[PDB]
Amino acid sequence: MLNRVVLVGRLTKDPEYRTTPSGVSVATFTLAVNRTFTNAQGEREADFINCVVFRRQADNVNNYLSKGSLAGVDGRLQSRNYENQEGRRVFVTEVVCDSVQFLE
Amino acid sequence: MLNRVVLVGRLTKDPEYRTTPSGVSVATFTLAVNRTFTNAQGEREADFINCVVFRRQADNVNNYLSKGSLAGVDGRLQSRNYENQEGRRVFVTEVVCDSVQFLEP
Repeated sequence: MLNRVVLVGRLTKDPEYRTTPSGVSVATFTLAVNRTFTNAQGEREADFINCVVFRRQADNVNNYLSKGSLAGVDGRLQSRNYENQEGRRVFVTEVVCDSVQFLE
Repeated sequence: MLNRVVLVGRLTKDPEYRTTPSGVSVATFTLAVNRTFTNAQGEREADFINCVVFRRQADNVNNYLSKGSLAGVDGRLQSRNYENQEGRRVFVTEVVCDSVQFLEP
């Protein structure tokens, strides 16, 4: 079914490498996406969105992007959950990127 | 900055509609959005996305959608933090819907 997210934001930190539970390698980063609008009174505010990149694109991400870099992503929203090390069930929704555009 | 989400799925439950203490219609629901292709064994998978809608759109969602209804949403991906009753920080990601399209007649 139709599932599309497109964002432009700035990386909060340098990108990382991780593996998924089944051992598949990804790149990860979090985009700070400033709001186009403003909170009642003109105050600047962002959403912080976790992005995941599969296949060789992950290497492009980890080399071209760093903390503060502007990036665009086009992908699908995916949900999952897990139990953290304190035994707490954590729910996430992340953007699984079909492409990443390097804007600087 | 650019932040756009568009989904089509089916509600998992009836929507939760309420009017907040300061008079605002708000409705919540979770959209089950089937994935494109299937796992190793040909089994169907879905993503379960938490959606929120306000004001007139919320009123309409409450009037027309129920458990299992097919709907489309156009909105923005929003993050927030809260502290739960145990003092634990919970990170929340939800879609704030600008418009909801009712796909079943």
